[PDB]
Amino acid sequence: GSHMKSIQDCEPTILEAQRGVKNIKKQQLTEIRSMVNPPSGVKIVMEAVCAILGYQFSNWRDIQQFIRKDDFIHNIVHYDTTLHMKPQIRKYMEEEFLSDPNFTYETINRASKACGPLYQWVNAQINFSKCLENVDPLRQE
Repeated sequence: GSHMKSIQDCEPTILEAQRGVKNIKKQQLTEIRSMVNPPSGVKIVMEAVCAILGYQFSNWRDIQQFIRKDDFIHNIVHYDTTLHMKPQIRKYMEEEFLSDPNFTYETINRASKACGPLYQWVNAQINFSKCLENVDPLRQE
Protein backbone atom coordinates (compact mmCIF):
# COMPACT_ATOMS: atom_id res chain seq x y z
CA GLY A 1 0.00 0.00 0.00
CA SER A 2 1.75 3.12 -1.26
CA HIS A 3 -0.13 6.42 -1.45
CA MET A 4 -3.41 4.60 -2.06
CA LYS A 5 -6.54 6.50 -3.07
CA SER A 6 -8.82 4.32 -0.96
CA ILE A 7 -9.16 4.51 2.81
CA GLN A 8 -9.69 0.75 2.72
CA ASP A 9 -11.82 0.92 5.86
CA CYS A 10 -14.56 -1.38 4.59
CA GLU A 11 -14.23 0.66 1.39
CA PRO A 12 -13.74 -2.35 -0.95
CA THR A 13 -17.00 -3.65 0.52
CA ILE A 14 -19.06 -1.57 -1.90
CA LEU A 15 -16.91 -2.58 -4.86
CA GLU A 16 -16.95 -6.34 -4.39
CA ALA A 17 -20.73 -6.70 -4.11
CA GLN A 18 -21.06 -4.47 -7.17
CA ARG A 19 -19.58 -7.28 -9.26
CA GLY A 20 -22.75 -9.17 -8.35
CA VAL A 21 -24.87 -6.64 -10.22
CA LYS A 22 -22.29 -6.51 -13.01
CA ASN A 23 -22.15 -10.30 -13.27
CA ILE A 24 -25.62 -11.22 -14.55
CA LYS A 25 -25.81 -10.89 -18.31
CA LYS A 26 -28.47 -9.06 -20.31
CA GLN A 27 -30.35 -12.34 -20.72
CA GLN A 28 -30.67 -12.38 -16.93
CA LEU A 29 -32.66 -9.14 -17.09
CA THR A 30 -35.10 -10.29 -19.76
CA GLU A 31 -35.72 -13.52 -17.86
CA ILE A 32 -36.24 -11.83 -14.50
CA ARG A 33 -38.51 -9.26 -16.12
CA SER A 34 -40.23 -11.89 -18.27
CA MET A 35 -41.27 -13.73 -15.12
CA VAL A 36 -45.03 -13.41 -14.72
CA ASN A 37 -44.97 -14.04 -10.97
CA PRO A 38 -41.44 -14.48 -9.53
CA PRO A 39 -40.77 -15.76 -5.97
CA SER A 40 -40.95 -13.52 -2.91
CA GLY A 41 -37.16 -13.50 -2.71
CA VAL A 42 -37.13 -11.69 -6.05
CA LYS A 43 -39.84 -9.17 -5.23
CA ILE A 44 -38.10 -8.11 -2.02
CA VAL A 45 -34.80 -7.75 -3.85
CA MET A 46 -36.21 -5.27 -6.36
CA GLU A 47 -37.74 -3.25 -3.53
CA ALA A 48 -34.39 -2.89 -1.76
CA VAL A 49 -33.04 -1.43 -5.00
CA CYS A 50 -35.83 1.14 -5.18
CA ALA A 51 -35.04 2.38 -1.68
CA ILE A 52 -31.37 2.76 -2.52
CA LEU A 53 -32.34 5.10 -5.36
CA GLY A 54 -34.47 6.98 -2.87
CA TYR A 55 -37.94 5.47 -3.13
CA GLN A 56 -40.18 4.66 -0.16
CA PHE A 57 -42.93 2.06 -0.52
CA SER A 58 -43.78 0.61 -3.93
CA ASN A 59 -45.69 -2.27 -5.51
CA TRP A 60 -44.41 -5.02 -7.82
CA ARG A 61 -46.33 -3.41 -10.68
CA ASP A 62 -44.67 -0.02 -10.17
CA ILE A 63 -41.38 -1.83 -9.66
CA GLN A 64 -41.84 -3.72 -12.93
CA GLN A 65 -42.15 -0.49 -14.90
CA PHE A 66 -39.01 0.83 -13.22
CA ILE A 67 -36.83 -2.22 -13.86
CA ARG A 68 -38.27 -2.31 -17.37
CA LYS A 69 -35.89 0.61 -17.87
CA ASP A 70 -32.62 -0.28 -19.60
CA ASP A 71 -30.94 1.70 -16.83
CA PHE A 72 -32.09 -0.78 -14.19
CA ILE A 73 -28.66 -2.33 -13.75
CA HIS A 74 -26.75 0.71 -14.93
CA ASN A 75 -28.31 2.88 -12.23
CA ILE A 76 -27.91 0.27 -9.51
CA VAL A 77 -24.19 0.01 -10.17
CA HIS A 78 -23.80 3.71 -10.94
CA TYR A 79 -25.80 4.77 -7.88
CA ASP A 80 -24.02 7.08 -5.43
CA THR A 81 -21.33 4.60 -4.40
CA THR A 82 -20.15 6.79 -1.54
CA LEU A 83 -23.40 8.65 -0.95
CA HIS A 84 -23.88 10.57 2.29
CA MET A 85 -27.05 12.03 3.79
CA LYS A 86 -28.44 10.57 7.02
CA PRO A 87 -28.35 6.86 6.05
CA GLN A 88 -31.92 5.75 6.73
CA ILE A 89 -31.46 2.52 4.79
CA ARG A 90 -30.67 0.76 8.05
CA LYS A 91 -34.12 1.24 9.57
CA TYR A 92 -35.59 0.98 6.08
CA MET A 93 -34.25 -2.39 4.95
CA GLU A 94 -34.99 -3.50 8.51
CA GLU A 95 -38.53 -2.18 8.86
CA GLU A 96 -39.22 -4.16 5.71
CA PHE A 97 -37.13 -7.19 6.63
CA LEU A 98 -35.84 -7.11 10.17
CA SER A 99 -37.45 -10.04 11.98
CA ASP A 100 -38.01 -11.68 8.59
CA PRO A 101 -35.27 -14.32 8.06
CA ASN A 102 -36.84 -15.29 4.73
CA PHE A 103 -34.67 -12.43 3.47
CA THR A 104 -31.29 -14.19 3.46
CA TYR A 105 -28.51 -14.20 0.92
CA GLU A 106 -29.25 -17.85 0.32
CA THR A 107 -33.03 -17.87 0.03
CA ILE A 108 -32.94 -15.07 -2.52
CA ASN A 109 -29.91 -16.61 -4.20
CA ARG A 110 -31.85 -19.85 -4.65
CA ALA A 111 -34.79 -17.82 -5.95
CA SER A 112 -33.32 -17.20 -9.40
CA LYS A 113 -29.73 -17.08 -10.65
CA ALA A 114 -29.27 -13.30 -10.66
CA CYS A 115 -31.22 -12.10 -7.63
CA GLY A 116 -28.71 -13.44 -5.12
CA PRO A 117 -25.91 -11.20 -6.48
CA LEU A 118 -28.32 -8.33 -5.86
CA TYR A 119 -29.12 -9.25 -2.27
CA GLN A 120 -25.37 -8.75 -1.79
CA TRP A 121 -24.99 -5.44 -3.65
CA VAL A 122 -27.50 -3.98 -1.24
CA ASN A 123 -26.30 -5.90 1.81
CA ALA A 124 -22.85 -4.40 1.27
CA GLN A 125 -24.37 -0.92 1.22
CA ILE A 126 -25.87 -1.98 4.58
CA ASN A 127 -23.29 -4.08 6.41
CA PHE A 128 -20.92 -1.26 5.44
CA SER A 129 -22.70 1.12 7.82
CA LYS A 130 -21.48 -1.05 10.70
CA CYS A 131 -17.70 -0.93 10.28
CA LEU A 132 -17.99 2.43 12.04
CA GLU A 133 -18.80 0.52 15.23
CA ASN A 134 -17.69 -3.04 14.48
CA VAL A 135 -15.19 -4.35 17.02
CA ASP A 136 -12.78 -7.13 16.11
CA PRO A 137 -13.30 -10.19 18.39
CA LEU A 138 -11.17 -10.69 21.49
CA ARG A 139 -7.72 -12.26 21.20
CA GLN A 140 -7.51 -16.03 21.59
CA GLU A 141 -4.20 -17.65 22.52
